[PDB]
Amino acid sequence: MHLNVGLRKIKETVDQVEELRRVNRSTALLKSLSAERERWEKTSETFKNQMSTIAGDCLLSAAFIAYAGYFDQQMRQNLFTTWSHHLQQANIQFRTDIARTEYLSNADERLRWQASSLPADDLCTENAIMLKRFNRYPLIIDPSGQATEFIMNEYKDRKITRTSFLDDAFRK
Amino acid sequence: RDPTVEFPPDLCSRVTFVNFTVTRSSLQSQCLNEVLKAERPDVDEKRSDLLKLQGEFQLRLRQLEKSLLQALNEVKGRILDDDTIITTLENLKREAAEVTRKVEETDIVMQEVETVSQQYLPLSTACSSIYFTMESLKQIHFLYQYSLQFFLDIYHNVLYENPNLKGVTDHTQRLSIITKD
Repeated sequence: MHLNVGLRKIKETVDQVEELRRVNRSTALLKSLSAERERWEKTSETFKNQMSTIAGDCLLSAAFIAYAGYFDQQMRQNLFTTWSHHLQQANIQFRTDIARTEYLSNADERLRWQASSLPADDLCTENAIMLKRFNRYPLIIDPSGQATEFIMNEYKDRKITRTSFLDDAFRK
Repeated sequence: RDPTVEFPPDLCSRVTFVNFTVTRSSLQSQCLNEVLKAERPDVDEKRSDLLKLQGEFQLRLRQLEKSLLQALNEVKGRILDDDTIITTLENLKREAAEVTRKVEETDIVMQEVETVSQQYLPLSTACSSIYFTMESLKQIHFLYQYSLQFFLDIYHNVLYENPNLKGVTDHTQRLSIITKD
């Protein structure tokens, strides 16, 4: 909507220039504004391009968040590849250059995770993304123990508490 | 904490899983990133600039775009020649060319940063094999129980606080010394 308002704003500037012409200074202004509109239309072309490809990226990302939560890196990659191949078969435009670790995460959140002692592995990045965004309460399977440290560091400001099922004070 | 536990189907339905077990590829990539950030700090900053050409340079491009947009949104001086947005157009073209040349620099990353990754690639595979030898070491004796945090402690004590790296600055010699240590 912002881009389209600006798109008609360019035509308003064109109207102002036309009123001015009704002359070489205004002519130079007109031609450079035409180059400005050239930039506008190339931006809108690629911008409608990601409009066309937004659906497939969201589909793949959602399928990856909901599923693939137990499988290892190899099997997650295999499922993503099969999904992408099927989407290619169905002529559904999904952008490929993006990493699933980058679409669903922001730079500020990634930096906070790094400050929260998150191992820089991309698998751990996917796990962090899934922990951030979920519909069912996650079940963390961490034999290493790094995930617990990451959760405590991330949610320290909210005063996250540690407790175990064996503890009787769990219910309280 | 148990990674091999089996859960009833109801539990698998009510909750989503976030697997954190370390695999050969997982440890490989983790240690690759660890040595990338620890070693070649200038080239680590180069990889940080690889991240910056997406999170800042593209960000600067888009923010200068929107700043130009708002500046020409003012529409001050009706009739009068106030379309001096042209300098911001020149800056926008410079920013776009910078982002495209940064994409070309990422193409060079398919040549140079990938070289930094593959030079440490044998180290990552070797140390992953080391850790899983340590894990498989628990079979021959009940006392040979080593955690991943321990192996990461050795990894840090080798990368950092290493007396053998104080007098060495060349990347290849540092890599040989770091593998030996």
